[PDB]
Amino acid sequence: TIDGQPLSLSLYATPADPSMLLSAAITASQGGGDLPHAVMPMYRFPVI
Amino acid sequence: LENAKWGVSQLIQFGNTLLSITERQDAEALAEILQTQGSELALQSIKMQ
Repeated sequence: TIDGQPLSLSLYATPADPSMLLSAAITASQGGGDLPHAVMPMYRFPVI
Repeated sequence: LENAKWGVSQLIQFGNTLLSITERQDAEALAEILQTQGSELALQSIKMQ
């Protein structure tokens, strides 16, 4: 203008959106235990 | 009778344990759903600020 001020206004672009925070419950695997060696007792079945 | 009494006392122990496990299940599921929906409200409150 006569003072040096613009006629066509400036751009005001859209800022970045707030994101959604993400996590994860990652999982592992330990196997089952190997069954041991059986030992014959000296007592009968009700006692042992 | 002593043998059956043993087995049924062990069944009572198992039923009490199962009731405790299912109520702790439901408690932990409630805590998880509260945290997810609190995260949703936090995102929406930042968009309001």
